[PDB]
Amino acid sequence: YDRKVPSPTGEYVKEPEWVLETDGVNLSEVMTVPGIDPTRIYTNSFIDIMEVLGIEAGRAALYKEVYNVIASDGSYVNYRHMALLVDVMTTQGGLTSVTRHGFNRSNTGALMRCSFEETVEILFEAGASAELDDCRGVSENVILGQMAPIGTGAFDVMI
Amino acid sequence: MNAPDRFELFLLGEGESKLKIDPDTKAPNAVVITFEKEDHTLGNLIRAELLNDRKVLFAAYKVEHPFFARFKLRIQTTEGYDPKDALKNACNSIINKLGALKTNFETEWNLQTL
Amino acid sequence: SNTLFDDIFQVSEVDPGRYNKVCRIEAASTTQDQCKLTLDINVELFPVAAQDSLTVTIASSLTRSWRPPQAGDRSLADDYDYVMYGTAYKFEEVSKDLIAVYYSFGGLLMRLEGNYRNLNNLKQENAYLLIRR
Amino acid sequence: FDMGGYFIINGSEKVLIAQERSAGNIVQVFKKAAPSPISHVAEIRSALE
Amino acid sequence: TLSHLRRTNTPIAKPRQLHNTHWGLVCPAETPEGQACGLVKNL
Amino acid sequence: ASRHGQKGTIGITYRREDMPFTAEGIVPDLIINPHAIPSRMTVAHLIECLLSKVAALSGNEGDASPFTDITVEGISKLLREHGYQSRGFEVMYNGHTGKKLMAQIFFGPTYYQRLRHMVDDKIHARARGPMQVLTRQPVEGRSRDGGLRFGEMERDCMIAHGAASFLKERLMEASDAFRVHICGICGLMTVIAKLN
Amino acid sequence: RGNLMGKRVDFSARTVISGDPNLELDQVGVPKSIAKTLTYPEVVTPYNIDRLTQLVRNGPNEHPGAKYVIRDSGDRIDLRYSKRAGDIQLQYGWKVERHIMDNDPVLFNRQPSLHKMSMMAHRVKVIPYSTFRLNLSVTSPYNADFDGDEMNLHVPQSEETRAELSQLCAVPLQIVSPQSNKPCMGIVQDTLCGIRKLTLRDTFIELDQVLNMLYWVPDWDGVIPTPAIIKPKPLWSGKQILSVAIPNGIHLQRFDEGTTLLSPKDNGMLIIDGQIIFGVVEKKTVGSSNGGLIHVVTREKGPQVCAKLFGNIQKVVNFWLLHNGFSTGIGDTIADGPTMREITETIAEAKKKVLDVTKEAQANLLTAKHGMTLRESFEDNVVRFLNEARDKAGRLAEVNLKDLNNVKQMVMAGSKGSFINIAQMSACVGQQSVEGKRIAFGFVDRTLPHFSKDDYSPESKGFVENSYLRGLTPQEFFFHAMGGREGLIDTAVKTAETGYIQRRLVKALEDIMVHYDNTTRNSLGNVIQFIYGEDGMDAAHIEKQSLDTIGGSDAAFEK
Amino acid sequence: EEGPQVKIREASKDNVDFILSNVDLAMANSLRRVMIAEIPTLAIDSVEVETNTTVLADEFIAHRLGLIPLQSMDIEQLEYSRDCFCEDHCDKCSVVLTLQAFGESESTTNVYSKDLVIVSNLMGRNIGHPIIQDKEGNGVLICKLRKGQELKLTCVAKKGIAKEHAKWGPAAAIEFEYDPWNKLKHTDYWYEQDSAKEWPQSKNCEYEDPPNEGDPFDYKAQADTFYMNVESVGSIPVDQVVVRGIDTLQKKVASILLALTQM
Amino acid sequence: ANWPLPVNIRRIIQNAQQTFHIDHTKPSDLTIKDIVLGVKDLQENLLVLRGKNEIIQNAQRDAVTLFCCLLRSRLATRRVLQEYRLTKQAFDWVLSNIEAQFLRSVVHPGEMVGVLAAQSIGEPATQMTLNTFHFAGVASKKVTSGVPRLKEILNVAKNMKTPSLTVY
Amino acid sequence: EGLVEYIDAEEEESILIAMQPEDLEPAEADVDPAKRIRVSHHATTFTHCEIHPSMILGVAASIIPFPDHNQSPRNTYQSAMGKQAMGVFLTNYNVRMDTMANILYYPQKPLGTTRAMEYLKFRELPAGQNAIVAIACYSGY
Amino acid sequence: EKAIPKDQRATTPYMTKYERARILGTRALQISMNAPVFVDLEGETDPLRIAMKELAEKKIPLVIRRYLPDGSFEDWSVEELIVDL
Amino acid sequence: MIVPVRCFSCGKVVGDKWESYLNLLQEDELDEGTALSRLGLKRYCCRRMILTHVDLIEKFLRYNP
RNA sequence: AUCGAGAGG
DNA sequence: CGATCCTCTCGAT
Ligand SMILES: [Mg+2]
Ligand SMILES: [Zn+2]
Ligand SMILES: [Zn+2]
Ligand SMILES: [Zn+2]
Repeated sequence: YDRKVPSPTGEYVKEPEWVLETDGVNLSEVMTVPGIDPTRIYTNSFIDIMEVLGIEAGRAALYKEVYNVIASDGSYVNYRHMALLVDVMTTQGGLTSVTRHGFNRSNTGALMRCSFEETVEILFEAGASAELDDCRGVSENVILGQMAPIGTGAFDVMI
Repeated sequence: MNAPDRFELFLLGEGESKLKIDPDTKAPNAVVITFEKEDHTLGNLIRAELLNDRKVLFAAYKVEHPFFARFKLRIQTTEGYDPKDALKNACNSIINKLGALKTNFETEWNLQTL
Repeated sequence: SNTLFDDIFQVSEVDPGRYNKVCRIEAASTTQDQCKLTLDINVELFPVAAQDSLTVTIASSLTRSWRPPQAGDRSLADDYDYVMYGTAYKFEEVSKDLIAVYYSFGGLLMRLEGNYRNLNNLKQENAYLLIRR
Repeated sequence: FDMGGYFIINGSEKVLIAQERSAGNIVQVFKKAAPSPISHVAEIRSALE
Repeated sequence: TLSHLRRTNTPIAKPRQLHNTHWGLVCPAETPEGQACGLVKNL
Repeated sequence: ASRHGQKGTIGITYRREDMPFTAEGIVPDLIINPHAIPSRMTVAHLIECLLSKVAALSGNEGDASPFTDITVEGISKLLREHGYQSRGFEVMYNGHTGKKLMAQIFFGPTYYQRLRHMVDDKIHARARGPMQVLTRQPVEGRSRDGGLRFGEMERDCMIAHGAASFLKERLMEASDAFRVHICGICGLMTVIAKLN
Repeated sequence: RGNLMGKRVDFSARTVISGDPNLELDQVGVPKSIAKTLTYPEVVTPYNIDRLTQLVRNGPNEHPGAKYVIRDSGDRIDLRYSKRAGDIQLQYGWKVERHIMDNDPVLFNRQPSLHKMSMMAHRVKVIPYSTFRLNLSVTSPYNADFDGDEMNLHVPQSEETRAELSQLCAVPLQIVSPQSNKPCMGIVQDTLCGIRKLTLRDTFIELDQVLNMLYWVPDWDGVIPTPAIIKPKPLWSGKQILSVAIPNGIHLQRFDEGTTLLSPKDNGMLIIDGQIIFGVVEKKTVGSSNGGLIHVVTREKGPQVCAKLFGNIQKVVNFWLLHNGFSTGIGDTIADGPTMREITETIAEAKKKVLDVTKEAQANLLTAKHGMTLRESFEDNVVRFLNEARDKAGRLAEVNLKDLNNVKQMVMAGSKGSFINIAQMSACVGQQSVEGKRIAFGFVDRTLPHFSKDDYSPESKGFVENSYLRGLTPQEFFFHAMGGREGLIDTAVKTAETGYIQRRLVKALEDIMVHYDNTTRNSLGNVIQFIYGEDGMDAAHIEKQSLDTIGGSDAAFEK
Repeated sequence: EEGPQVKIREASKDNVDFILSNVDLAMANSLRRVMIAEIPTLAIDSVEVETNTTVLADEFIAHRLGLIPLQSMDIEQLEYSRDCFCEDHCDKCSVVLTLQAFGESESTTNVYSKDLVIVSNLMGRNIGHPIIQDKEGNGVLICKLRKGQELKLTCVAKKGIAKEHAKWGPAAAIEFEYDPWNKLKHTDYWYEQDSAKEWPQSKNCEYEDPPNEGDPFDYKAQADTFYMNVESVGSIPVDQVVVRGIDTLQKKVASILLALTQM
Repeated sequence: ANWPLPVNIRRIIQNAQQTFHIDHTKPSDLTIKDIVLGVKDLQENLLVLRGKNEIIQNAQRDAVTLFCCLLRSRLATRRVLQEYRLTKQAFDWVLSNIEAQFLRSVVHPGEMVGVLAAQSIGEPATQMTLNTFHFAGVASKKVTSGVPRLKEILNVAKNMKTPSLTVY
Repeated sequence: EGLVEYIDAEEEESILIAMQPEDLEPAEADVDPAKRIRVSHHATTFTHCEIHPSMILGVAASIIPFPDHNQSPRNTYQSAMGKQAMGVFLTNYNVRMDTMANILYYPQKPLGTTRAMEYLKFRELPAGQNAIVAIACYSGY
Repeated sequence: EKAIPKDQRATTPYMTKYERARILGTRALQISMNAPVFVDLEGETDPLRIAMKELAEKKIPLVIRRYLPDGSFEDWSVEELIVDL
Repeated sequence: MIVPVRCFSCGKVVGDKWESYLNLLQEDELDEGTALSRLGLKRYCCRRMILTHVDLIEKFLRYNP
């Protein structure tokens, strides 16, 4: 692998280093191997980074992954965008997927979750558990035909 | 269906007048003549003859959109010279040139056998 | 005022780097054994060959809308054959005493090196290049 | 210039679109996925024309 | 018309690919862009 | 379109006088952009034009059959035999001024196709009209004088912009919008609204 | 989903889109008939009563007119039928549903709308003909070409609804994208191509054209700039006249490669007080580049000012090019007799390389590395010798193309085309692949029945040795056809897949917004970020900046 | 005589090859433009169809009728119908043509421009007679009839300019060349090896002296001397296409001069 | 060295140079106290958060850590004089410019960031060509990329196609 | 007479096909640079010969001039568009009562043809015109 | 209950783009409905352009209620809110 | 679908040359190239007009009514 | 309206 | 229980 590392004079120099690439993952075991740099070990399996190194490392790796997909395509997206998505998955304590299994199972307003998938069944246990809709979501105000608290409607105007 | 009548290329409409003189906002002794229902046939020919006038400082024309027949001609002359007169002189010079051509081609044609 | 710099140059090289109308000239002064000149000339308007001896002048006179010559009684400051107008953009002091000036004549570039230029050429939007013989 | 090959059903020209089906009576072996207990399978789509 | 009368439909491992075996049998070019690309063929 | 996957709408119509012209007095019926060529890599289009030009000159049909030994060079030879520069280029004068163009134009005959989809069979505008029975929403299709669908994707766009009230007007004033009476106790659409 | 998140709507129009070099960036060319259908409910005030009266008198069939007059108690007066349509003495507080007129804000869009830039507020310009017309520089955010596309237009019906469009959705205010912190609109096609041509040192323009070009710039001060040349001819450069479109106080510097303040090859860029000093203007300067004229102009002058810029730059260039011309012929794909000889032998030496490697593999003298098959290696090797061959063949061809070459010209400007385009058209198309690997034995041990069993040779496994100019052989054709298909197959897949992805991302983050304490929270008020983007900065207002303390030697740092 | 000069190389009943020496390019071109678009001519602008048992459509036939060249010699004696005070048309503003043809023979019956007949009062001015150059004497082939096939229609031919519709174009193509040696460098020849060897030498190269390399570029030179060939459809003779061209232009420049005094 | 930061300082400097017609010959009217304190004071004014409390103050301090790095590296005594050659007039103008430009560069409460980010990823995903890659030349470069990978990531794929451990 | 034979893909497996009759089997022992590069003899155990490689195509594709000089998708694209191009669908058009019928006023036979167009009846019922086209940057419309 | 006093107001003194778009809208609406104008319309007739003038000359008598996530709010007068942009 | 009157590109009358063209091919036994030029169709726009023409009327006339 | 087929970007 | 947006046309029960 190629490596930009500072020289004794101060300026950064190219210094080629030997790196091992693996078909397979066992982070827990390979990191505790003599001769490796345990502070540097990496895996595309961010789920394994999440279990072994913790949530914050999970988040860090999760971004590095989303990034690399965009990057490989020669494309560039501002950090903050991917940063936000990655945090959304993360804030739960673990890894919440952007599927009906993940995000849609949240404590969010019944009408906002039904707007995505599992429409009826979401609204079914909404009535069964006797849910109270906050009506703070974009989706609820779209359904209600009211000015959603979005930019322009995120504040009340007075006299 | 939204296509305008082809006569709108050479025929004047309601309120429509050929020339519209507007004094230029930026330059002194400069004027903008808006020729309505006229293309490159007159614009280019007039603009070219205006350049031949030594007291003409600027002379350029434009067709701001091809859908519409109109064209804008900007004229700037030296101190004391009115651009309306500069356009007047240009027009006559063109007319005189055309006359000569008519007669010369006529004179020639009358020699040509076939 | 008047002139800011005036010298006789000896053309070493003349390169038309993928251009048909333009040529980058390389010249040194006949007088001073240090004075340099690297300049883009329109060879179609005024051709230049190797070893050609040319008189180069930088003036600032002969601001407002350009009026066509109209030589009815018009007398311009040229007994010259090739005249350009440009703008100053960089004043590189190539250490110790050797200083250099940078002029763009609407993209036709110029670089004049020496020392004695000093209290004349400033960051003026001015400068007329005049070349004769 | 008309080439025919179509029908006229209630005065409307209809074309039967050729239907691609896997040929029957053909014996084919297939490797089976890592979790599956059966390694390989030999199949026969036996039909009577 | 001619083209319509020489159409093939394939309902439902790699059905959409121009297989080698199609040589001289099915048209290499003639196929719809998207939805039924490679499934709808012309002889 | 040409026989090379070259879709294109008329941008403008120019009369003969405004068209760039040949010293012979030839003029195009069509002007295609040079930019629709390098990316697409439809070379046969350029070759077709070359061959077709020689075809019209010689009064012979052009052999544009595939797997043949008809070369661009071979066609170019014959076109030169006609007093034209071998690679289709021709000196053209600007219709507006009469001045020669600094660029020579690759110009010649090319078979073009008049396709379906004509503006006039496509234009559609609606500003209040037929409402569906169940939904009480604008009907579907140009043919039925329908309302265009402002989908979720469009809804998402407006949210991004932060236009709370335009999103409200789109989903209430245009489309749907209704006045219902609610019970302050059960909070349901029960109230027997005996207006007047 | 079909009735609540999205719904069919009134005050909506659709049609075929067309290009307009004479329309302004923020404008939209609305066909008379459309403007005649779509209305704005305008309340009668003393400020408009005289315009409104005349309009009610013009009627629903003459354009600057109206249909419907709404009075007190809510009743509508149908102007196309009403007996009193000729009468009508307007009262204040009444409404006039007037036809859509010039400069009204309109929401213009192209589906799929996966961008806030896919929906923008435009200035109405009621025009003849049936197509919606737009400025070519607004093409990219919409992702629209004029190959038969249709666009959707929406009319705001309220005063605050029209304000929301002009103050938040307007085309000039969307110029700089928050997505990629660079602009999302630049100079394209003819304009991008012509600007390069116009900005050459060799490009010299004269009085006649100069004056025409100057006049063409609307904002033009009316001052004729002093010609760069005042000798046997008053002669101006292109750089000069184009610099007229550039506003004052605009400063731009680049440095590419050869760039040395004396820019020998006319590389990089130098613009001071909005006057180009050196460097040919192309995609890097005038495209939607991070540090281009547009990012500078928008951040320095303003959105409305930058918006005007496009038009000015268009108007000059377009005109100059209209008079200069530009083509593309078959001749632009033709490379030298000597070049082809070299291209031919370049592929020939790749053929031997592969054959010798094949001979080696067949002898068991091949010794593959750790982790990969003796065959896996062979294939990877052959694939490499063949890709190299096409790259080298193409480069040989690219080098043979003169600056007069129209295809080379388009690449040089950055309007259309890349190396591969030159390469495949003029020297060698190259190897075709399906599922990553080269052409497979669909037949037993054969790619085609014209081949013998077990043939791993270039020609056999799908290597197109010919250029599109020379032409492809039946085999080459079929193989190129095979790969051609994969492209179309996965194009179809990629569009339907990403489509679902988009929705799920949009649904997951819908309700995430910056609250009044700079926090980033959902509909439950749960913290997602304590400071947006970890810095509480808006994405459009940012740009790549060199931090000078990090780099360099400790020697240079001290200095 | 004075300014613009003319030297006619070739003269024919349908073509005029001449040099427009001592002229401005803006003048040579505006002349070429007027020659195309603005000389008024007589062409059918209205077809009233009584019978059509033909293979062709009403408007398809009506369109071809518009295209048939009709005598326009005395076009200024005829008025534009839009200026005429008549309700619709008359003999002061229009020429009336009739077409009646029936499939008399079993064999295909052809309908020519010869089969059109003038009904209107001509008032002794050379106008409306369809133009015939066809050696056989039966001009343009309008239509073809079988047997029961019949075509009965009446045409109203009106004054007009190409600028409204191409049928009103009195001329075909106008050839136009200046500077056959590119001494003005008004074009930049695209080449591979030699521009000179790859670009065919102009017909008009004979009429000018070759550049001569041992000379610098003529920067001061302007384009004068224009090689032109005006071809007419026959509605108006060739000499008239150029004279009427001059006139139309003279007249439109005069309308400006007049508009200045008017305002 | 190059990182997306608000306030293009290079341009502010360029602008001051033109506005005040700075001459590289005449010596500046600045002081070390003016430059050193000037920059230090400007820093205390680059607001992002406002509440008088410690948490919100430290939050603020952190939020501007990197921009202030740039600010210092750019507006340091030697550079201000040796390189830029600013006058006290030009220098104070530069300070007020950054102060303003920064405050403009801030995000507006109400900005619908969630959708923005979602569209910001979605749009360029639809521009993705090759579910494979161009790495196909080497048979040891096989890694799940493109849309299938993005699909793995988003679905939180238990059983990923290309699991890889990169050992340093 | 058994000079020609019907082959399905199953049987295609067991046979060896020559592309050209001549260029694929006379004898072995200068070249046209312009002409495409065609691979040598190599396999010489032929059982059949291709009647004509252009036959690998169907109706729509057999209408394209020089598809062998085009990128593979442009050929798929044109195949979709030829089906949307007006002409003369049938001589009896004037006699049928059909929902939509689009007929080109003066259809022209292309100046550039394929040998397959003889059987496809293209020059007999054309769908398009031989427009004089200029590839050029003009008004920028 | 709930509110926040004028003193200790952490929200931006600068008006948001969203604040002014809603502010101009609401004012343009009033003007269009024959409501009084607090500025001398110099040749002007457009309700939004009039609201714009009214904002430029800071004579718009409206207040932005800035809600915080906990439910609390901060009342800012258009008059005090800085208008950079 | 009968011999267009006038060439779309330049307008030279061509709707009077069809029968003449056909005779030159059959009777005079000439080739299309020399045939077109004999009718005075020097330019290619004027050439494609007649050369590329398909006279479907001969087919439509064959229909009994 | 429903169900279905074909098509456009 | 999901699996691109929008749009057009026609046919049949
Ligand atoms: Mg498109
Ligand atoms: Zn109740
Ligand atoms: Zn009359
Ligand atoms: Zn013609």
